[PDB]
Amino acid sequence: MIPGANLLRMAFGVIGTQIVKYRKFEQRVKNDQAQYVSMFEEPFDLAASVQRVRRDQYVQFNLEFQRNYVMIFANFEMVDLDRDVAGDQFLWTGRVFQLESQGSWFYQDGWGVCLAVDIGAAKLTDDGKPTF
Amino acid sequence: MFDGELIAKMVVELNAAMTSAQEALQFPDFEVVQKAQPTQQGTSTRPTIFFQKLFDIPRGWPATDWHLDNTTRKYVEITRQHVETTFQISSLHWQNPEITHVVTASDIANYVRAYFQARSTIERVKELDFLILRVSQISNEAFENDNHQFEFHPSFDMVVTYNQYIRLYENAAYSADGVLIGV
Repeated sequence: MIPGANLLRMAFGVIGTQIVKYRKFEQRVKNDQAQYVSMFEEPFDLAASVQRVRRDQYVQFNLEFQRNYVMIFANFEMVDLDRDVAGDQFLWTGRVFQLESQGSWFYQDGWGVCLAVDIGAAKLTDDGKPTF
Repeated sequence: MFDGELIAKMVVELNAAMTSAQEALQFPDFEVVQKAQPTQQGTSTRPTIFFQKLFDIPRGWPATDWHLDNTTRKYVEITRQHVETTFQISSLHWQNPEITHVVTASDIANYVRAYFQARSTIERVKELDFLILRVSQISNEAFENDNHQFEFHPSFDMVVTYNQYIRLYENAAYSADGVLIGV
């Protein structure tokens, strides 16, 4: 049935895919000063379509900021912020991205769409690979 | 006519306070910037200090002194107006949970305040033609930066007192021609 199967898997047959380095939330404990530290699973590659979102600059406290966005369609269960849970993280073009929204569709269909915001430049390995 | 020179001197003093703040507590570099940048230019990841002009309150009536030029017999009047400007001095430094030598933007703002209220810095600033009044509050507020995280942008108002001089012209006189009338 069409709401079953995997529509994004079929759609990936024609359109191309970008390989992102996904990384899943594992647990999180508080370090000192009550700031709270997140920990994650092992990274793994993910085939996803990372389309753009129009990012517009704004002004706050007389400074100029801009929030960088990407909308990722991926054939995986992606979970952002949740009660007793922090968001997931994926690397693309040497940039970290954390999920902000959640289009779900996983348990219905197996795929998902999420809006993700850039966090900062990725760490560079000794060999030149752009992962943590 | 003074805010340019004042902003230069304040930038020098703020950079000095940042060099001192690099000693007690440690930051990766620092920057001192004016908040309202006249061209589109970004906020900096590094721990920085912002300053901006807020008001200008003249204090007391202007004081007029008379100075003879001795050449054209013109009394140049010098109108000195006292001024208390108010500078909004803020700080910005994102906080990394992983690091252990944590230092908060509140620390940087508090150290700037305490440095600028010390008596030695007051005497130095006096030697640089202005002074500093009391800072009675430092407001640590929270907001969302562009990465959808949480950041603090502490700020306080520093009152700086100085003088500004105006030169104008007036006519002189070296005579006394009275009329002694009888009732």
